[PDB]
Amino acid sequence: QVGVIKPWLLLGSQDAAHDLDTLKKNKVTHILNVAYGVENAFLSDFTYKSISILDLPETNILSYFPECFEFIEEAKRKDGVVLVHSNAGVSAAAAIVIGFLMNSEQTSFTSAFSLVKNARPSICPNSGFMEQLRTYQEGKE
Amino acid sequence: VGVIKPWLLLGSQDAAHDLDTLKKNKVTHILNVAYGVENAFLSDFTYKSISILDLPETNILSYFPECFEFIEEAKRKDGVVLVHSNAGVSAAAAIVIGFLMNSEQTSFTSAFSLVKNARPSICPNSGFMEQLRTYQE
Repeated sequence: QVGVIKPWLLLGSQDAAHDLDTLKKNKVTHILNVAYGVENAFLSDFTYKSISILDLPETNILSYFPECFEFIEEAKRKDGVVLVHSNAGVSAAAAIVIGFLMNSEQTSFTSAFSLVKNARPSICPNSGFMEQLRTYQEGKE
Repeated sequence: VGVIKPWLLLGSQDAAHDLDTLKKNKVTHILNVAYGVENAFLSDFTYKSISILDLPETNILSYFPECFEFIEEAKRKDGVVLVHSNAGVSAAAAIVIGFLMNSEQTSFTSAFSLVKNARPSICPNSGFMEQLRTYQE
C-alpha cells in the first residue's frame, strides 16, 4: 500500500516495495528503502538507495535529510518517480516525506503533515519525530 | 490507542510512555512487542516483552503462546492489558487479531474487522495477514 503525495513522490510499506505490478503502474523509477530487513527485490528495474531510519523518538530524523533529500531530488531531476518506504511506512518514512516537502516547498510542518496525511491517512509519526519536525524551521536546540 | 475490549488495548510506543493515559485507562499489564522501547513505569504495571520483527518472514504464530498467556493472565486478574509495538500497526495488531481468534474462536475476517474499526491505521504485513487468514483453519 501506497500514498501518492505527488505524481513523482510516493510513500508506502514494505509490501509496496515488493509489488512489482504496482510499482510499474505508478511509473516508479527510484526506491528509498529506510526499513530494516527489506530486500531490494527488483535490482534490474529500479534505482535503489537504503538508509536505516529506526522508528524511535531517539532517532534523529533531521540527520537523514541530506542523504535522503539528495536521492529524492535525483529522482525528480530525471523526471522519474520515487517511492519512499519502510516497514509499516507510517512513521519514519512519513517523517522523511514531511521533511522533504517542508524544505523543498518552504512550507510549514502543519501544511506538509496535512498533505501526507491526506495521501496516506494511516501515517502516525512518533512523538519524537513530530517534535523534531515541528521545531525544525525555528531551529530548536 | 485502540480499544479492542475495555480490557484489551492496542497502541504505539507513545501510548506506552503516557502514564496519565495508562492510569485513566486502568492499565495493569503492558505487553511490549516493540524494539527499543523502555518499560518506563516498572512500579505501576506488570510488563512482558517479546521481540517481533515486522517482516513477512517473521513467524507470528510462534509468538502466540507467550503473548496469549500474558493477555489471558491480565484478563483472569480483572485487569487491562495494553499491547504495543513501535507504531502499533503491524505486529502488535497481528497479536491482537490472533488473540481474538484464539480466545474467542472468532473468524479471521470478523476479528480483523473488529481491530480495524478500533484502530483504522492497522495494517499487518502481507506475511502476517496470510498467517492470520489460515490460523485455526
